[PDB]
Amino acid sequence: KHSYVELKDKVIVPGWPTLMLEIDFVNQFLNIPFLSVKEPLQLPAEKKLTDYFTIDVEPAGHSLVNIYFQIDDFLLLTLNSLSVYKDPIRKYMFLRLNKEQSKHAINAAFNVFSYRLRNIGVGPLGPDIRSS
Amino acid sequence: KHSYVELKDKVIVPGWPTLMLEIDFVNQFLNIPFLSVKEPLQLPAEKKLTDYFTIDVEPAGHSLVNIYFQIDDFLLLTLNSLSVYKDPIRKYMFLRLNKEQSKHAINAAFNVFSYRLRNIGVGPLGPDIRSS
Amino acid sequence: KHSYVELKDKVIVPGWPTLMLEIDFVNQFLNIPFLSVKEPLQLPAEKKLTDYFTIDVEPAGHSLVNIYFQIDDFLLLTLNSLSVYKDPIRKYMFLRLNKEQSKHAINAAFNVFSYRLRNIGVGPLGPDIRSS
Amino acid sequence: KHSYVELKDKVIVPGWPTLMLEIDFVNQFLNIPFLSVKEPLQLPAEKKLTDYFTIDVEPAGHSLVNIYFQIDDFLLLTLNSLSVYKDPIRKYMFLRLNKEQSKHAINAAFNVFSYRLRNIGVGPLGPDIRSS
Ligand SMILES: Nc1nc2c(ncn2[C@@H]2O[C@H](COP(=O)(O)O)[C@@H](O)[C@H]2O)c(=O)[nH]1
Ligand SMILES: Nc1nc2c(ncn2[C@@H]2O[C@H](COP(=O)(O)O)[C@@H](O)[C@H]2O)c(=O)[nH]1
Ligand SMILES: Nc1nc2c(ncn2[C@@H]2O[C@H](COP(=O)(O)O)[C@@H](O)[C@H]2O)c(=O)[nH]1
Ligand SMILES: Nc1nc2c(ncn2[C@@H]2O[C@H](COP(=O)(O)O)[C@@H](O)[C@H]2O)c(=O)[nH]1
Ligand SMILES: Nc1ccn([C@@H]2O[C@H](COP(=O)(O)O)[C@@H](O)[C@H]2O)c(=O)n1
Ligand SMILES: Nc1ccn([C@@H]2O[C@H](COP(=O)(O)O)[C@@H](O)[C@H]2O)c(=O)n1
Ligand SMILES: Nc1ccn([C@@H]2O[C@H](COP(=O)(O)O)[C@@H](O)[C@H]2O)c(=O)n1
Ligand SMILES: Nc1ccn([C@@H]2O[C@H](COP(=O)(O)O)[C@@H](O)[C@H]2O)c(=O)n1
Repeated sequence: KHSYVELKDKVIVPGWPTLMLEIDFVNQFLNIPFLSVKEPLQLPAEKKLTDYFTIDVEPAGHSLVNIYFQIDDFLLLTLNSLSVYKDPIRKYMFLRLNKEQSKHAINAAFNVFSYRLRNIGVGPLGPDIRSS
Repeated sequence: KHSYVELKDKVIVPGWPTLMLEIDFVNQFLNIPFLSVKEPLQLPAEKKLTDYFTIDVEPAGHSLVNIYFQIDDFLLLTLNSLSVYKDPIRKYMFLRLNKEQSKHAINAAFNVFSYRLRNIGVGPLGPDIRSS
Repeated sequence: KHSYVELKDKVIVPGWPTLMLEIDFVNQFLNIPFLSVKEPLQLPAEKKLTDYFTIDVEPAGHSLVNIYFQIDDFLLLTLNSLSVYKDPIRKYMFLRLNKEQSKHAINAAFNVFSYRLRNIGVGPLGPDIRSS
Repeated sequence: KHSYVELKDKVIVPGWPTLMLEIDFVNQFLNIPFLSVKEPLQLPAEKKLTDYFTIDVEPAGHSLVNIYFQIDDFLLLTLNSLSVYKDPIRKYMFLRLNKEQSKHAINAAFNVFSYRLRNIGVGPLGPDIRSS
C-alpha cells in the first residue's frame, strides 16, 4: 500500500527545457507542461512510453479533474536524473488540471486515446532567465 | 418551507464511476460530473428521468451561474443508495458552475432544452486510485 | 466631482427575472447578467437605451477588464424601482469582467459596436427558488 | 547579474490609452494590455521594435505561463516617459499570464512568430473615468 502524491508546479523551472505531457481523448486534446529537465528525454528506440507509464484521468469535483500516474522504475530513474528540480518523481503521482483544462477532460468524458512526452525547447532569454 | 443546499465537490470521489449531468440549452451544451457512485444508475425502463428530476439554471452574479434541483423521493432514495459518499442527496439542492461553465449557461440565456444522467466508467488505475 | 462605484454580484438575486447587458464589439460579443428585476424593462417606445445609457470598456490589468456606466436620471429611477435588491443603481458605476469575459473585450480591443438590455425570463423552480 | 521583476497590473490605469503587447505563435495569437500611457508610442521610422525588445514565453507550472522581457535603454527611456504610472519599466521584467492566456501559449508550445506594441485608444467616458 501507498498513495498518489502531487507533482507540484515547482518542478517546472523557467528557463529550462520542458517535457510536455500530450494527451488525446476520443477532437479533444490536452497539453500540460510536465517537468522541466536538463537534457532531452530519449527513450530506448525499442520501447514505447506506454510500457513504463500508465495514466488515469479522474474527476475530483463538479468542475475539476486530476491526472494520476504510474511510473515504472526505469522512467522514474530516468526522470529524476533528468530533472532540474531535486529528484521529484515518485511511482504513484497525480497532478491537478485547472478549471480550463479540467473541462476538456470532462467533455471527452475522460477517455484517453493516446499520450506522450515531448521535449520542448527553451527560448532566446532562457540562458539569462535561469541564471537570475 | 425549506432551502436549496449545496451538492459539494466532496460527493465526487476519484477512482469511482461517475454520474454525469448532461444539459443541452437552446449549439450550447454543458457536462458536469454530478455524483460518484458504486453501481450504474438504471432507471425503470418505463419512466424517464424528467419525472423525478427537474432542474433550474439561474444566474447568481454578473459572471457566475448555479443549477437548482428538485429530486422526487424515488430518485433521492436510489441516489443515496448508489452514492460512494455517505447519503448526500436532498430533495432541494443546487450546485455552482465555475466561471468557465457559467458563461455557457449565460450565453444560451439559461434556456434548458434537455438533460440526462449518464454513467461514466472508471479508468485503468481506478481500482488502485480509490484503494489509496 | 464623483466616482464610479461597483455594481456588485449581490444585485443579481436568483429566482428573479434578469436584465442582460448585451454588448457587441467590432465577431466578438459579451453577455453579462446585469440586474435581477421584479418586472420587465419596457422603455418609452420613442427613446432608445443609448440616450440614458453610455458605457465604456477599459482594461484594469494585463489580464482583466471593467465596464463603466453613465446612467441618466430617468433610467436610474426606472431601474432602482424595478430592482429586486434595495435601490442599487448610481449614475456612475462600473462592474468587473472575469478573466474569461475580460479576454473577449481585450481581443476586440474594447471597441463597442452596440449594446442593449434584454429581459430574461425565470425558469421552472424560480417561484420556489426565491421563496427559500 | 540581475533579475526579472514583475510588470504589475498597477501599470494599467483605466481611462488612459493603452499599449497592447500583440504576440503571434506558430493559428495561435495572444493580446495583452501592456502599459497605460499618456501619448502614443511612435518609434523611429527607421527602427523596428525587435531591436530594443526581445521576449521569451516560458512555462512556470503545469497550467501557467509567463512572458519575460529585455528592454534596451532607448525603449526603457521612451516607455518610462510615456507611462501614466510613475516610471515602472526596468530592463529585465516579466509578466504572468492568467490560466486562460497561459493555455494558448502552452498549446502553440511557446514558439513566438512575431510581436508588436500597438496603441489602443480610450473610450467615451475615459476623460471622466480617470478624473475620478
Ligand atoms: N475515467 C477514465 N476513463 C478512461 C480513461 N482512459 C480510458 N477510459 C475509458 O473511458 C470510459 C468512460 O468514458 P465514456 O467512453 O463512457 O464516455 C471508461 O469506460 C474507460 O474505459 C481514463 O484515464 N479515465
Ligand atoms: N432562467 C431559466 N430559464 C429557463 C430554464 N429552462 C427554460 N427556461 C426558459 O428560458 C427563458 C429565458 O431565456 P430566453 O429564452 O428569454 O433567452 C425563460 O422564459 C424560460 O421559459 C432554466 O432552467 N432557467
Ligand atoms: N477603450 C474603449 N474604446 C472604445 C469603446 N467604444 C469604442 N471604442 C473605440 O475603440 C478604439 C480602441 O480600439 P481599436 O479600434 O484601436 O482597436 C478607440 O479609439 C475608441 O474610438 C470603449 O468602450 N472603450
Ligand atoms: N520556450 C520558448 N520557445 C521559443 C520562444 N520563441 C521561439 N521559441 C522556439 O520554440 C521552440 C519550442 O517549441 P516547439 O517548436 O518545440 O514546439 C524552441 O526550440 C524555440 O526555438 C519563446 O519565447 N519561448
Ligand atoms: N488545451 C486544449 C485546448 C483546446 N482543445 C480543443 O481543440 C480545439 C481548438 O480550440 P481553440 O480553438 O480554443 O484553440 C477545440 O476543439 C478545443 O475543444 C483541447 O482539446 N485542449
Ligand atoms: N462545457 C461546454 C464546452 C463547450 N460548449 C460549446 O460547444 C462547442 C465546442 O466548444 P470547444 O470547441 O471549445 O470545445 C462550442 O460551441 C462551445 O460553446 C458547451 O456548450 N459546453
Ligand atoms: N461571452 C462570449 C462568448 C463567446 N464569444 C465569441 O463568440 C464565438 C462563440 O464562441 P464559443 O464557440 O466558445 O461559444 C467565438 O468567436 C467567441 O470568441 C464572445 O464574444 N463572448
Ligand atoms: N487571447 C487569445 C484568444 C484566442 N486565440 C485563438 O484564436 C482563435 C479565436 O478563438 P475564439 O473563437 O475563442 O475567439 C482560436 O483559435 C483561439 O485558439 C488566441 O490565440 N489568443
